Amino acid sequence: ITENTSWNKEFSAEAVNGVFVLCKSSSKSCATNDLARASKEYLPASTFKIPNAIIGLETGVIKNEHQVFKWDGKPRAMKQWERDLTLRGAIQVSAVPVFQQIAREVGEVRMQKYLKKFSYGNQNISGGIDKFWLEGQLRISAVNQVEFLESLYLNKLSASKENQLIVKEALVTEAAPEYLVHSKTGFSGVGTESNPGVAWWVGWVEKETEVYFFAFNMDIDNESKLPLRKSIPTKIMESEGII
Amino acid sequence: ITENTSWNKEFSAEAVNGVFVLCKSSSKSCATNDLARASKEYLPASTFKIPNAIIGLETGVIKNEHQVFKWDGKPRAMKQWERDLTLRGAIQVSAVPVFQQIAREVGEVRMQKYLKKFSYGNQNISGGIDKFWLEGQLRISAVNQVEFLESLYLNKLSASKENQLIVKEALVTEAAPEYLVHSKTGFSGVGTESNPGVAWWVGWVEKETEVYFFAFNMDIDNESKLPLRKSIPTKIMESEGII
Repeated sequence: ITENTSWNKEFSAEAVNGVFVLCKSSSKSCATNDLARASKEYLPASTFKIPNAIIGLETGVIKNEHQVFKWDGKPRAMKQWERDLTLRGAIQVSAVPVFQQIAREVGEVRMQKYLKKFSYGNQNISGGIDKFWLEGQLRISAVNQVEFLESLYLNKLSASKENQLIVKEALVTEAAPEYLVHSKTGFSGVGTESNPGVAWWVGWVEKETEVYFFAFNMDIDNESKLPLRKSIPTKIMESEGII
Repeated sequence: ITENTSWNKEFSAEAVNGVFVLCKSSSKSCATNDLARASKEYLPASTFKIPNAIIGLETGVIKNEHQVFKWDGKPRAMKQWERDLTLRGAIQVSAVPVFQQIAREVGEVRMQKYLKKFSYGNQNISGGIDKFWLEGQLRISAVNQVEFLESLYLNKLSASKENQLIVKEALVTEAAPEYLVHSKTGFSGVGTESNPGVAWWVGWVEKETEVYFFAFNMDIDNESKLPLRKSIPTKIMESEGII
């Protein structure tokens, strides 16, 4: 892990307290703007759909890649959630209630076992089984996300290769012939001014025959600032030539 | 399969002879502009990279999804054939020597067997092992393309589910949160008015919780008419409400 001071240019303009971890090839070659914060642990929020999706497939709670999560016609917190969704759809609109139901059906004993297998953050799923990742005690760092996401890309999580591949295609956010982006956003809320929420963007990019892993988080107490979880990192990668 | 002749004005407008087959949910619900052309059988050209990549993974000739195809210092009268490529890159670009070499390494016995198992068109690999799909005897129909892709889609080809998932990820060419396209062009070359080449566009669209299988082909005797392989089909799909 090395510190790259100049990447604080991108955070200073908006007064962003955040961090970016960028890894070329593997998690042994990482650069960050902030070495302290790189291993500070935060609520993972909807970045947790990655492991939960894997675990749901692993456990058979999610039947297969083409399973349809039917809307029941009842009020959900976002309009975008009020429809049938595939596993990809539900991940890409971050349909929380789908994944809270998945977690209930997974159950606490199995959730705990997989997070241990994944070395997922502090592995503390206390705070209730359908919310420990949004409002409970579960905490993970940007570097731990890189390492987790690097195991997924390599298919090295303790889960089947088919289930890891299924999740990988659900994460695709940008396609071209010699560039592919896998990523996932997260956002825990705006907290208070003294105790802010966290916003995330994690993923990796395949450019030509190279692969870059990344994990961004930032303190957020204003929802208007949200799109900075993608714009900051995108700028940094663009300035590294990651197209 | 039904005929929808009002799609022909999209062919006539550019003065091409062509067919388009479009199926909603499965290959039991298919429509085409020309029933006779839809079953007619054409050199697959570079649509053959789908079967060939799968067979390459199944045979071990392609080691895994993270294999890089290295440039040797090929002469190559294309620039394209002098870069290193991932499997997605090689699928998505002109990479003639990669697929020729995969075919020779699979070989005729293994090739024949999997094309039999895939029910690929006329199943005729005469003409030379590293060119049967392009200048030899292999012919396939728009209808048969759609059936084969459907099988791929359902992981129902006689190949591991894992190798089918790796070929699917590498055919992704559009992605939005509830819209995902897997597609593959093909082109045999510009011919003459009375001995035309063939051009293809084949794939599937995932839109919300629906899938559409499609396949197009056209006689080509003008290099300018090539992009008609996506625009005609895109035009039909717009007019059917998919896009």
